[PDB]
Amino acid sequence: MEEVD
Amino acid sequence: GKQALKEKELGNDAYKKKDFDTALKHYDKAKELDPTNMTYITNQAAVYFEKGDYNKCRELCEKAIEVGRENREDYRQIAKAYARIGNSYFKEEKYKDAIHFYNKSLAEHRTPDVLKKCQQAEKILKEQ
Ligand code: NI
Repeated sequence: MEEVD
Repeated sequence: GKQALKEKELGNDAYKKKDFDTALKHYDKAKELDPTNMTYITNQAAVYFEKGDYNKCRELCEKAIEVGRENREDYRQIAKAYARIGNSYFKEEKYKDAIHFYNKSLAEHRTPDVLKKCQQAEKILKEQ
């Protein structure tokens, strides 16, 4: 999955 | 600023379990509290990306970059926003656009993962 910050 | 980070983290935890509605609602509260932070916006972009709504993801990334250019110290997060736009084009097999945005990303901040993704897209396009 896309990375969240 | 404390509460906003707490809201963001509850959103991140939800996002990872694929609970996207919960994630968006907490990111919304974080944005309401800290409107100059482009990270909550790029995080919402990730949620739409994972829901398959690539267009909305890109709209949010553009929005995040707008906000980020205001605060001239977010070059790394801007690079991330450009990379996410690139990834959304990659998912849709629109490789020229994917490569183009990876280049915008790399110019702001070079990262090994984006370079690798770009090389992959370049290989696929060149063969085509
Ligand atoms: Ni909640």
